[PDB]
Amino acid sequence: DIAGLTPCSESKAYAKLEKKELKTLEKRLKQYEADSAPAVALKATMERTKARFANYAKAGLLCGNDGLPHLIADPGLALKYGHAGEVFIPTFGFLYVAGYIGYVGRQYLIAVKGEAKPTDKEIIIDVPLATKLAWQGAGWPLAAVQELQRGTLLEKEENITVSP
Amino acid sequence: SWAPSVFVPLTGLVLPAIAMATLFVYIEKEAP
Amino acid sequence: KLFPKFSQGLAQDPTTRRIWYGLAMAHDFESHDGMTEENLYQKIFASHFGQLSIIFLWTSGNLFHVAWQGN
Amino acid sequence: KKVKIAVDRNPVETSFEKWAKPGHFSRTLSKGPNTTTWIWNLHADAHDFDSHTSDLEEISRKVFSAHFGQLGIIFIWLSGMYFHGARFSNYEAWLSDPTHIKPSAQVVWPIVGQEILNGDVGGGFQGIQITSGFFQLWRASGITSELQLYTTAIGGLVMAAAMFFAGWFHYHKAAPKLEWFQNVESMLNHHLGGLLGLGSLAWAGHQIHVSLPVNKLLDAGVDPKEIPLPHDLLLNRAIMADLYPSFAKGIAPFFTLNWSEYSDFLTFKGGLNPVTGGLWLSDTAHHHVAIAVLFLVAGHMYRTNWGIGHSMKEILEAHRGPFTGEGHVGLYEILTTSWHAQLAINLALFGSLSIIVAHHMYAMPPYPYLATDYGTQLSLFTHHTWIGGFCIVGAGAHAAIFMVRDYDPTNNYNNLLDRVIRHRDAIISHLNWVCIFLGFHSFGLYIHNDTMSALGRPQDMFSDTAIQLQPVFAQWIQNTHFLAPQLTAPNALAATSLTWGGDLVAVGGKVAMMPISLGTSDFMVHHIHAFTIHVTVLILLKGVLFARSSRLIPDKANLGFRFPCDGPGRGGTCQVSAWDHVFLGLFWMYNSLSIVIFHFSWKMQSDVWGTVTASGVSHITGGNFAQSANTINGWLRDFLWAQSSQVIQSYGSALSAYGLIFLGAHFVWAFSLMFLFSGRGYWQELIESIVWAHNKLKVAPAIQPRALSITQGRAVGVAHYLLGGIATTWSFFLARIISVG
Amino acid sequence: AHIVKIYDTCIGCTQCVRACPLDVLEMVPWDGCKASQMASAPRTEDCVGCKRCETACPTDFLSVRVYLGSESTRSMGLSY
Amino acid sequence: MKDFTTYLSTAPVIATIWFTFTAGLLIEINRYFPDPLVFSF
Amino acid sequence: AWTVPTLNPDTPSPIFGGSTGGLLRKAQTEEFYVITWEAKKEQIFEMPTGGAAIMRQGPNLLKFGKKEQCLALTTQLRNKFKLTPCFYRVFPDGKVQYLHPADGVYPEKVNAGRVGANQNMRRIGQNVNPIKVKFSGRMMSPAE
Amino acid sequence: GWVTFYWHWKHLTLWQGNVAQFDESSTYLMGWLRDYLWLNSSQLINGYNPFGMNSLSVWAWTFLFGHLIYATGF
Ligand code: CLA
Ligand code: CLA
Ligand code: CLA
Ligand SMILES: CC1=C(C/C=C(\C)CCC[C@H](C)CCC[C@H](C)CCCC(C)C)C(=O)c2ccccc2C1=O
Ligand code: SF4
Ligand code: SF4
Repeated sequence: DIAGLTPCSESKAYAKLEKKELKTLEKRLKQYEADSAPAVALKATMERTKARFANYAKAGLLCGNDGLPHLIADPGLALKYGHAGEVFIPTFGFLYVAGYIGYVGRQYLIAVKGEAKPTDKEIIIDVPLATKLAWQGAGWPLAAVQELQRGTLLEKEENITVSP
Repeated sequence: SWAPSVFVPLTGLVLPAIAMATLFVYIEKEAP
Repeated sequence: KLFPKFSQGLAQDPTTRRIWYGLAMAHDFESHDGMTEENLYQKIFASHFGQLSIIFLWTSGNLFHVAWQGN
Repeated sequence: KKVKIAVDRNPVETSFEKWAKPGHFSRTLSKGPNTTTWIWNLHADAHDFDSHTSDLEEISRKVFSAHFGQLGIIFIWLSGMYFHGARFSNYEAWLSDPTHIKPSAQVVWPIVGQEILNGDVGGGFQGIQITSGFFQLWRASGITSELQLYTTAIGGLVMAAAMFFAGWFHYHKAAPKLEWFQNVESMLNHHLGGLLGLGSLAWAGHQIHVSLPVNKLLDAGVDPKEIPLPHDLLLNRAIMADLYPSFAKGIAPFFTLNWSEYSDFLTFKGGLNPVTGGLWLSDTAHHHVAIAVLFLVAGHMYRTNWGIGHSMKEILEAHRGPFTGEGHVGLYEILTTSWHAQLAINLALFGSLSIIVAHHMYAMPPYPYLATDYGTQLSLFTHHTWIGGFCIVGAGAHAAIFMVRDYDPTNNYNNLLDRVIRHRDAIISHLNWVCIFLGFHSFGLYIHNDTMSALGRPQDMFSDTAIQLQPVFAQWIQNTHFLAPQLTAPNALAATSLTWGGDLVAVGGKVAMMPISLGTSDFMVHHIHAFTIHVTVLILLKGVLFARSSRLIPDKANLGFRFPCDGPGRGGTCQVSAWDHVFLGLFWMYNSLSIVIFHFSWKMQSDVWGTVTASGVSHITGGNFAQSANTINGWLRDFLWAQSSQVIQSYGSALSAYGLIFLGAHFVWAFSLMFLFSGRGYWQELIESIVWAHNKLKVAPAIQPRALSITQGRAVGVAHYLLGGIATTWSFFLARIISVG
Repeated sequence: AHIVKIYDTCIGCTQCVRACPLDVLEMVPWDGCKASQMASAPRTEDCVGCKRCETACPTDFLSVRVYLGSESTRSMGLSY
Repeated sequence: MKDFTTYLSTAPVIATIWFTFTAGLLIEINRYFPDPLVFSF
Repeated sequence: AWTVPTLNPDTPSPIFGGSTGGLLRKAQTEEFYVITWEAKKEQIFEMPTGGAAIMRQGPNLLKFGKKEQCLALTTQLRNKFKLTPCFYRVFPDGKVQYLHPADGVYPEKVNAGRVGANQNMRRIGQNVNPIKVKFSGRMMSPAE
Repeated sequence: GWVTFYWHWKHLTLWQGNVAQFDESSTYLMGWLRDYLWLNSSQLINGYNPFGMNSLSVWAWTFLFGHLIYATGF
């Protein structure tokens, strides 16, 4: 109960929706022989379904009046009430990989600018240079702040403009 | 009570027929 | 030949876009032929009187049709 | 020998060295990128072989091996459909009950919840219900086992490898010379004789010896593992004489010309098999026999190496009259020295074939348990009309490519083509008139019915209970084709289809085919079709005839086939090329064929399809085509709104992917309107403003970002428009008809 | 009529005149480039404004420059 | 096969190998770790 | 030597069966444009109005409604056929106007004596702002 | 159009009473398509039919009339 909400292990619409999905799977299962190949896949779907409900109720997700889990996207209401794995932990688990790709592509461009003709190594990617920059880009925030402290991250007004 | 049976054909069939005529004649006038 | 009285270049247009651009750059007063800044401001002032009179005529029509054909 | 094999040994060395160099085919693209327009010109000019080189021999070699590439891809595709029919299907179950088991041949992997798409198709099986009609083909061929499907899938892989090896051989190792390709008389004799004639003779052999006895034992009612295998039907004449008692006389009635004794298994029944709702396979057997004899006669027409036969240049140069100048002189030399002029005619007649196939496979359903599978019927009609309409627009495109590139005024003086160019203004003006006439007198009938139904005046509408517009001519043709077994085809036991009149064939409680009444709404929609087909002809033929010049631009042929414009001058000259005319004809082919497939999907659901109880048969939509298609609001309510009520609530079911694509193709369609409405000088400046941001953070690419070209952005817009509209209608049709059909 | 002006960035490579579909442009003697020649627009009454001249100008920020003005029966490119 | 390896290093071939790699990594993850809505432990 | 040739309609037309792309009422009321060229041999050329005509040996005369049609015909006669054509301008009151090679020399070659109209002795980036040309009587570009 | 779709549908579900019918359906675009556009355009398109007409027929006509101008714009 952060903003009119309720834990999903407490709310009854969540359990009613679990029983609704298991009821649809059960009346779907009632047509087949108990050991046939469709019935095995239907019971495996039931097992994945029940494991999904158990692990959404276990992590302390907040349900609403609809019986559906919600995501508190504010630190200080996620850190204080234990919901940092909703948004606040994957908002850095994403940005590590985002700045990773943005650093690997940056360094692949800068390490191919100073050649004979760079464009041929942009349609035909130099794979050993690409995999070297793929592995050694693991510490990208480190190298990014060390590049920002120089001023070698930005370029000055050598850039191309029109008519200011 | 006879106003919607008279003003509506004038405004839609008669006064636009003036406007389809007099505002069209003004278009192709030869400039002196 | 006559209808864009404001545009002598549109008036010499033998095609049918003379009509369409006489209707469309009629209120672009700054691009009119012989336009000065004083006549610009004077036409804008008269235009604002025309817009105010249309707004009041429209509201009076709303009032009259509600008073006459309404409940 | 004038007609002889003539090749060149080892013309092109087989090496991966030119795979390393993209753009090797083009003189301009071989220097590499400096600009992102390069990589779109790489894929756009990839197969335009006529612009790579000027040597017609090299062009013909490239287009002859590219056809082996397409054939290898089609054999991979067919072999995959046989393999997915073998290993992932309920076809074994479907053969025992082909009325309560849905044909399924695609199973998904249970990962992200997509295993809900493995619906309960029946037969102890879960998968996606297919609608491509392969199971009805396989019953009509006499398959009866997934072992035969697996082995013809292996044969399809072998034949795909044969096609890929053949293209490699006839391009790299022993490639034919130019005057090999210019033997069109030999190509027509071999294709009418060997492809069409011997192929239908061979399919006649398979139908006589394999599919007639197997399907007769299926229709009598025999388990498919109890049926004799077809090699036991070849070797044992006693089983074939048990099934058809004139196999005991052997091939003696064929050579004594006592062919009437073969009337046990070559028939002229007509109508439908009432056991299964398809055509009689004895009737299709005699069909392919007669087709085989006809095309083997037709393939001995043209002169190749002996003095007998016709030569097509002498056929063309003789047919000339007083009205048409020099007549057909010069048409042989432009249909032998231009591949685009061939591809125009072939795409035209082949796309007309697809539509004739689509109209001839609903009314005369050729497969067992095809007609009561309503989803297969709807998807086959829709598929083949779309393939036909695309091929007709490609005909209109490649005719104009011939006009721009390969047309020569020296070779064409006062022949037919020159005299058509010299009255193109009369042609396009009269077609403009007839398009405007058809537009008013077809769509204004719908606007009239909208207005009268909205003004509380239903008596003044155009309907059957109002001002009637009866299709007297099509109704007269229906009467004559229903009375054709009386005196104009006296050896027909029934009419050639059930649409002309009579009773209904009912299979499994569902109507296979019943007679189709043609009323006022049928009149109005056939004239909607005539209108939209004439407008598509107007646009495509205006692009062909004005491909080289007009009164607007007299030197349009110097600008090319595919150019955006000739600037803002002389009023504006946007979209003046022939490419832009086939661009605008693609929208009208979409417009026409969407109404064609809507008219099919609502005429069939209203007046043909539905369950029968032998108690006054109740159709699917209750019989509201003639009663409610008078109005645009009737097509809105009772067709789009009413029948979208199964694609919109398909979530949580096996049809839910059709619920997703119906949204997604509503996306892509509207996404196309970003490309169709906007223009390049916006997006190039937006790319400048973000190239600045990539310059500021040292991440400007060396291949410089450009906006798409003008005729590239038009191509992207029309491609996304067609994809998003056709896939919307795809998902709508299939989610409607799998559920309620 | 349209306004066709040229500028002194002309290198005299006479490509606008060959690109012109209406003979608006012609080459005039001049002494500001190596080719000793510069274009001219004496016949802007016949110009339609189709801008083929400034698809053919090689100089960055084009030396020929068409400004779409009033439209006569020749500027609209009419056979009627 | 040096030219074959330069062909394998072109833009669409690297795109269709790397997208199958990053597809069939996430697909094996969602097989062995079903339904990750929230970062658990 | 060269001084402004004149025209007679006595010179023949190339053999052409007539198209629907020919002249209109603008030819009879406003103006129409005629083209002359001397051909060396009889050969087939594409009309700018659609269709193929065969030119005959000696002088030819062909009439059009646009200057672009006549210059397109000159463009394909000078390139494909290496001929030297010239077209004029005819008004309905009989007044004829020499239009193509004014000085005889084709305009892509310097004749040393033609005058440079519509030239700006300044760079195109050195145009004034549109605020400086505002209220110039008519609407006006900064290139003037 | 987005702000007025959102205003109209949250107020239709408010005026009908079932705000949960909005809260469960407005989270996904199919719920916007079938619970707002498909659902509330029943009595609109039934303004006229072959059975008769009612007072919404002038809005049934204009709804098609607006569909006709829009496409003509294309
Ligand atoms: C009776 C002989 C015969 C037969 C059956 C064919 C059949 C075919 N020709 Mg063809 N052709 C022939 C003689 C023949 N040709 C002659 C004599 C010439 C020279 C004048 C040509 C010149 C020619 C050209 C230029 C082209 C064709 C193409 C085609 C294909 C059309 C596509 C189609 O319908 O796929 C139907 C598919 C099948 C029938 C699958 C079965 C495949 C069989 C086994 C191969 C075809 C039979 C083959 C000719 C026999 C030779 C065997 C080989 C070992 C020598 C088709 C396979 C086009 C094509 O697609 O090329 C690949 C094409 O571009 N032909
Ligand atoms: C037998 C069929 C056939 C054949 C052989 C050709 C052959 C040719 N056409 Mg043609 N054409 C055809 C049918 C055919 N066409 C049809 C049916 C149409 C109507 C749509 C056209 C319309 C057409 C135009 C308008 C033009 C050509 C051009 C060309 C030439 C070059 C094509 C090229 O390099 O594309 C290379 C391949 C591509 C660019 C890929 C196209 C991708 C498509 C558009 C997207 C759809 C793909 C898929 C179905 C959608 C789902 C994909 C999924 C990932 C979402 C070549 C001579 C061009 C030409 O001659 O230039 C002068 C040209 O401008 N054709
Ligand atoms: C719903 C949208 C719509 C409509 C109505 C039209 C209408 C038309 N298009 Mg068009 N078009 C459209 C969308 C549309 N287009 C789109 C989206 C594209 C994009 C690719 C094109 C591309 C296109 C091309 C490329 C061509 C056309 C052509 C035509 C004309 C053929 C029909 C005709 O003449 O019949 C008559 C007119 C109608 C059916 C329109 C409705 C009129 C109703 C029925 C009655 C009239 C109203 C009535 C008198 C009341 C008047 C009230 C009063 C106050 C004025 C017509 C002007 C063709 C053309 O002009 O040549 C013939 C042509 O070549 N269109
Ligand atoms: C959006 C738009 C653009 C901009 C579209 C840009 C130019 C292309 C869109 C991006 C393409 C898809 C390239 C992005 C993908 C690259 C290949 C990089 C791939 C990187 C990884 C995914 C491998 C136009 O250029 C345009 C031109 C004319 C009329 C309308 C429009 C128009 O509407
Ligand atoms: S517009 Fe450009 S191209 Fe057309 S004529 Fe005038 S200058 Fe020559
Ligand atoms: S503009 Fe370009 S082309 Fe025209 S003259 Fe100056 S340089 Fe030569």
